Amino acid sequence: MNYQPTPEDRFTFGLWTVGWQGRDPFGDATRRALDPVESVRRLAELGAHGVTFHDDDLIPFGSSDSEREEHVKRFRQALDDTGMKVPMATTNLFTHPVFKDGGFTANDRDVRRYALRKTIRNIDLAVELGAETYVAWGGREGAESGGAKDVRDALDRMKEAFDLLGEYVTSQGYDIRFAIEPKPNEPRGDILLPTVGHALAFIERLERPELYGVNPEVGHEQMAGLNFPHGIAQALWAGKLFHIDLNGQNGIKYDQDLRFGAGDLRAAFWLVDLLESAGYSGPRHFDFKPPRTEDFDGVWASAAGCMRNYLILKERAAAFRADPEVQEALRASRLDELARPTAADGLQALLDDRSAFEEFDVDAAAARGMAFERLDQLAMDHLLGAR
Amino acid sequence: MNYQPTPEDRFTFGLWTVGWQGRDPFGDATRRALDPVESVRRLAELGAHGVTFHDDDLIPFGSSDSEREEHVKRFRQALDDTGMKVPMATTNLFTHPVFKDGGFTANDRDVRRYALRKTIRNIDLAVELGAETYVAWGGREGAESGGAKDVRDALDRMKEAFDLLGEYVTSQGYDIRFAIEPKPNEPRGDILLPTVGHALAFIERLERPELYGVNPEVGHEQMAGLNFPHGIAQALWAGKLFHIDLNGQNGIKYDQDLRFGAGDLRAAFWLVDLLESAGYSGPRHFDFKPPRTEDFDGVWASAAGCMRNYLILKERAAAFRADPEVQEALRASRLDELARPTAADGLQALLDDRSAFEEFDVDAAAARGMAFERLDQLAMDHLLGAR
Amino acid sequence: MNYQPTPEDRFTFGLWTVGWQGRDPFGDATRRALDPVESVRRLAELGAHGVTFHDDDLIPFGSSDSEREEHVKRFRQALDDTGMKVPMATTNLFTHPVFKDGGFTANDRDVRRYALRKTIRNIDLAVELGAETYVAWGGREGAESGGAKDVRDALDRMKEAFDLLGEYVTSQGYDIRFAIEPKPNEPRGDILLPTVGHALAFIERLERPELYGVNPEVGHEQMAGLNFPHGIAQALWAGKLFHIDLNGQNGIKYDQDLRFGAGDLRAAFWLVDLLESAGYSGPRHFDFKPPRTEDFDGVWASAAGCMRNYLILKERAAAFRADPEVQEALRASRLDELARPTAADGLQALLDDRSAFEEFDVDAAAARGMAFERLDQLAMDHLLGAR
Amino acid sequence: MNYQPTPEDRFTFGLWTVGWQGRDPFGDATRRALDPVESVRRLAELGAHGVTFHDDDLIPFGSSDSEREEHVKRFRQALDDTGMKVPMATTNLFTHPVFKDGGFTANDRDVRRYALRKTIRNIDLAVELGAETYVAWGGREGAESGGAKDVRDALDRMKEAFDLLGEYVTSQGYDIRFAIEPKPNEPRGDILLPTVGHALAFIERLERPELYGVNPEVGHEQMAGLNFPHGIAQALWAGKLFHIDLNGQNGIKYDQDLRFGAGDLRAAFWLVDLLESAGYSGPRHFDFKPPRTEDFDGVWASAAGCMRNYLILKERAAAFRADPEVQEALRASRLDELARPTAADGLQALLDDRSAFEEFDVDAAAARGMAFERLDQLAMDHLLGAR
Ligand SMILES: OC[C@H]1O[C@H](O)[C@H](O)[C@@H](O)[C@@H]1O
Ligand SMILES: OC[C@H]1O[C@H](O)[C@H](O)[C@@H](O)[C@@H]1O
Ligand SMILES: OC[C@H]1O[C@H](O)[C@H](O)[C@@H](O)[C@@H]1O
Ligand SMILES: OC[C@H]1O[C@H](O)[C@H](O)[C@@H](O)[C@@H]1O
Ligand SMILES: [Mg+2]
Ligand SMILES: [Mg+2]
Ligand SMILES: [Mg+2]
Ligand SMILES: [Mg+2]
Ligand SMILES: [Mn+2]
Ligand SMILES: [Mn+2]
Ligand SMILES: [Mn+2]
Ligand SMILES: [Mn+2]
Repeated sequence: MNYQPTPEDRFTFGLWTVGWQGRDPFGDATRRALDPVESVRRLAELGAHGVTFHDDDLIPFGSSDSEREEHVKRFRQALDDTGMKVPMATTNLFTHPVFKDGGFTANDRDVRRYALRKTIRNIDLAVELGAETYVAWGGREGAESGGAKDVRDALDRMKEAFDLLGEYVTSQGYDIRFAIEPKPNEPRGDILLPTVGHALAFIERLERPELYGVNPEVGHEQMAGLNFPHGIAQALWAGKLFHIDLNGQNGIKYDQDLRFGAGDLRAAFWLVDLLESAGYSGPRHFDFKPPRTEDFDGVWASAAGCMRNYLILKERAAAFRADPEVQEALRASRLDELARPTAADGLQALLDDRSAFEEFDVDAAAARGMAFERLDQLAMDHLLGAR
Repeated sequence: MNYQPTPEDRFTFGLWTVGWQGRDPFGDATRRALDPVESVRRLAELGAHGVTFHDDDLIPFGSSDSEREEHVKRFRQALDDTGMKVPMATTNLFTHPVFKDGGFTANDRDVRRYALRKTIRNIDLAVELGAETYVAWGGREGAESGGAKDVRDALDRMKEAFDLLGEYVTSQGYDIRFAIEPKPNEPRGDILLPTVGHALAFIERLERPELYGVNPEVGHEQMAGLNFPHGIAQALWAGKLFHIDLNGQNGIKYDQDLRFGAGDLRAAFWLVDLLESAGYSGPRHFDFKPPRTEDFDGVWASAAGCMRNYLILKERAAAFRADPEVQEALRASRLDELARPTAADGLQALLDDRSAFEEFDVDAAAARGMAFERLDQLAMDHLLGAR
Repeated sequence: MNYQPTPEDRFTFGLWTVGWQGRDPFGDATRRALDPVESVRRLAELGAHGVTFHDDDLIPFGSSDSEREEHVKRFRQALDDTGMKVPMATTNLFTHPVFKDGGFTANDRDVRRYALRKTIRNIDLAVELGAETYVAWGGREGAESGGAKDVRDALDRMKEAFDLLGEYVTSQGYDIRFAIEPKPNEPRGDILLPTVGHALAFIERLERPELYGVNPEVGHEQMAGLNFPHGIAQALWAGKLFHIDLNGQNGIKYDQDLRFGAGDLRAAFWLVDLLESAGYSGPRHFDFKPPRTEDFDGVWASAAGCMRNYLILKERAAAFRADPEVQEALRASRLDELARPTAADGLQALLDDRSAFEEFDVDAAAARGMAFERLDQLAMDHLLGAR
Repeated sequence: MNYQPTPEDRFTFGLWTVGWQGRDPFGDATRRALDPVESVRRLAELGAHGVTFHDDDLIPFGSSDSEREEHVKRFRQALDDTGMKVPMATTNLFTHPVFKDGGFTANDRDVRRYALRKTIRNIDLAVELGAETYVAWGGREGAESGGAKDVRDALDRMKEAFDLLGEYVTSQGYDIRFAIEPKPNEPRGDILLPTVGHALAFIERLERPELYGVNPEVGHEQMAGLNFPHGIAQALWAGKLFHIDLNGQNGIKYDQDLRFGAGDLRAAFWLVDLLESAGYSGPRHFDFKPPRTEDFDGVWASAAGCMRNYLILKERAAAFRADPEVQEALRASRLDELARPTAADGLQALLDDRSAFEEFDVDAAAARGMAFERLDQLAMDHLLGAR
């Protein structure tokens, strides 16, 4: 009890998350498939704001136009019945065997064209359902061997695909934006644009860079041992955090997709502190898998746990930042000096400033403790409710 | 014998590499310090093209102007005696205790100003010695705890420092360029700009982005489990491979700095294949540590091994690419199709192309094997000399 | 050409390896299922010595006695037709949803009993087919959360299961032995007995420890960042290398199961050097997955590559050890002294030996270089055929 | 405030922890050396129970007998002044250059003998100071290359060294026991006995195995991506947890030695839950490094944080286990069934039990959810104080 989510909290879930049947590389499904209608209803009951989908989550692959219409009709009626939104959608360019060597960067040109047409079709549908963000996860773009993919060529093809997608949404007058979801590996041995940084750098070479941002996932950066709050900070600094995927992950191993808050709890705390202090206004989207040990009821407890954990961490981070003792510790550690310009007086003033070099007392500066440990223990006490 | 390096091969070494005394976090030095003069002479004898330096490698910290002049004079005479060049230099912003919380992103503003003045001083010296590249390795820019560094503020300070450095070299009319050397961690718990991608993305927000590239290191990207040849390919694609650091590393652990070729041998092969096929013309710089088990003679055998291993891999990669059977396998795997534009016919033609979607035979495409394993075994046979 | 395997080389393959249809967590199958008969025939044609199986690879789960008999009959006729052997078999205690919380350590007692009965049934079949080793891979024994499994209780249950299995084979007079296959994670978040060491230690608490050894897999120890040749050496030292699984893996990430020789090539070289120099006489078993990009022909090229790579590395390691220059380098590095007893003169002689402490010249010893780098470059030259 | 440690809590610290001057591989010291006397006094003031030492922490290397006596005399007076104990001691076989290739497993035989004599000398001193445990950390036992160390030979030498040490303490009638501290890597590329499992397995081949246990360190098992509470559980199961090193670590990277509670907070919670529920009665020893950003006051805040975090986690784990709602959830997840014997009725009864196989309803069992997520969210709510 307490920490009750409401749609105002902007919590969203992929249809593929609570709908995961439990198939893993070594195991058959442990749960029956879910009707997306029932997922929308169960999530709304938990306080979710909305759901997201792959084209093939909502409309089974190979569906006829008649079936397509009826699937969308039922989905639309579930959103109307609940008030749930659809802020984001994405294309499945990874499940069908045809994408075994990739979608946009498949060596076979005809597969690349098919991947683009499959995406364009779903962009139209996502706009009709109100999505503001279209996510691209190039899970099959990569290689297990060095000769199989010329990466420069593949980046050329990747740029062509995203440029074409940008040309398309511009030509329809759509307001939707694109977000690249990086992942370093799995299912490919190495995946192109493996981290937030690589995706941010890639975007700066696109024809219309303002149309594209990142959709970073907690577990994906942690799969490379990276600091996810640091990556988010650089995404925010670049103005490119269009969307975020929240979940949990225990270090460098297979993609776990634990519920948010599990995995690296302290990193979750610093992430929530950053998102709230930066004023991130996008969806708080959970891309997690209820473990296959769970039954139907365990699925919903897992989804509820994601939201609850976000709300607990939100309260603790806010109490941390509002605490006068923390505010004094932050001054003691010179976080206020970190926010001041190094040299607003300009280069020439810096060059003539004898206190910056010729008369800098390097030993007195070096002897100044940063007091980071007392600050960090204050953060821990706040996280744990032990103040 | 065979595989004999010559200065034409552009092999360079940091003074700090063969000069490493063997101090590690758990151990005292195992070798005496080297005079940079003797290192220049011993490396030239091995076939090196040149050496690189930290300011504090060449001139001991705190040196007087008179001592500074004599240190440079002796170094200059060693280069003249040997023909060795100095293509690159860098600032030590990590050893002195004053940098314990960083150089350019230290929370203390006066340390940030000192770090800039220390760098500017060394840029002048590096230009005098002929360096074309100035490397920045922010090894102390980062944190061990989440409250200690606001990363957005720190990126603001990092951008200010690099912009100021760019303003300086512009104001002197220097031709030297900057290269960011990323590293994900160590000595800080997490280091800012942790990978090639993060550095590439950062550079695109600098005031004069054309002045800045990356100096990626084999072991640093492998410390995050990333594919180093992939990262190099994205750097080349962006036109930003200004410099490279070659060494070896066994996966995700402390920074090993093994001689090049040790560590991930196959990744070294694919790296050399990429550098040569892309026509990389910069220095082949080794940033390695002769293990502290080695004596003075073991240092030079280790340095010789770096160059020899590059030359062996260069021969094998070239034989791989020139092999008609490999060239046929590459066509079989459709690497030629990967290099063709996905949709040179334009968006509207793609949208009307029924063979791209409505009449695409997705099952026939999916059943087409990529033949990647036969290609990879050809690469292995070439690497091993087992054709 | 060259490096042609023959059954004398003892190369074996799981039915599940070349038979893998390509289903991964993000993808549908890319190849049709194989009849085990055709796999036996295709592998024999490649020079394999034999095949191994899970109960459910050879007899589909839930088969009737009549179907069971006919499946075995056809399999037996394929072995007779080819000369192939079945040196090892194992139980599938991981695919069926009933094992979602484990087999022998499932929290539900009735599942643990079922797992034992399922294994006992297959031990009888494996003995009939001539298997000398029965492998246990507890892929589902573990947890994603800390409260879900009391590990001490689970080790009690694991010991009970293995003791019962040992009591069973003793009671039938079977000569078959058990081998634990460790894996640190995946499909569980953490797996019990995660490494060779943990399995070796566990075995020493079993009732009849001599009946049990390890079946270490290259990729599984590398998934924990461990040195696989080191782990094999400790298994050999303990006398417990009953079986081995050969494949490739690129560091710490999901279980890749690349063909042997791919992944960490140098670790493969040192492994083959150790297995041959120790005189390992068991099967050279490949537990690999032909990547799902491959078609049927790519499967067999991948299997052929496993064997070829073993044979190349075998030749190079042997040339390394037989080289008089290497033999001299090994003396220079004091590998001969490593093999001599530290104190065959006994404790009291060591205590009175003033040359061991009071008069030990610690600086002269410390100044002695180990010459490890020249030795390692000799190993690299031999591996690469660059002598 | 609250969570105040007392010596009854058995909190101990190495002299090398709070005494760490801040030298890392890239940096000079940031703090002056501490007199062990002042460390004993400052730790006692914080509520510590005792301190531990390397021979060379307490007596500078190469000290004369007169200096040795005076160093011990002053240390003894600090313990008498404070009431602090010395429960454990260890030998520095890693700092001096003579150990660059190892101590007990150095290739040079004379170094191995010296290492044994250096240890034996310190065992006498540790017994005089009251130590119950003597720790061996073979940080230099290992290799950076495959030819440099024959691991079977090295394990022979390691067994000889530990057997000799066991013969020595037996011959003096000492009650002290040995504890192996595993570490997977750093400072060597790979370290022998890399994990708790490998050390446990090694001990079972020693002549007097009952004399030897493990001293596992949180960060060392996490450096291999392993679950530390799982490793502790297997150590407890084997009856070998003689000592423990508590600290924090962020995943797979260099050895961080963060204060306990930092790093993987949830793993710390499950560790404390296990230690308390198993009734571990040994020292709660912190092997951590106050980050080199800290001054003298930051050192003591860091040490205080270790103890405080243990006490908070102890309270929360106890509240978790005592909660009737948690106790009901544990029954719902069948943790009570995990603790029951699988087959106390014996093998033959299991073989005839048709409910264990022929009539086992495998689908009804598989459909039973484990309810692990609701249990884990209860654990999270308890950890966070959000019940
Ligand atoms: O395409 C978007 C989604 O695709 C798959 O579900 C991936 O597992 C997930 O990481 C991503 O958010
Ligand atoms: O500053 C440049 C150099 O600094 C240090 O030597 C780092 O260890 C190295 O990675 C880098 O190349
Ligand atoms: O049960 C034995 C086998 O089971 C599965 O195939 C595992 O993937 C493999 O690692 C193991 O060898
Ligand atoms: O020798 C025992 C101690 O040695 C060193 O201090 C190691 O860093 C530490 O892990 C260990 O506890
Ligand atoms: Mg995602
Ligand atoms: Mg470098
Ligand atoms: Mg296996
Ligand atoms: Mg320790
Ligand atoms: Mn994921
Ligand atoms: Mn490095
Ligand atoms: Mn595997
Ligand atoms: Mn440590």
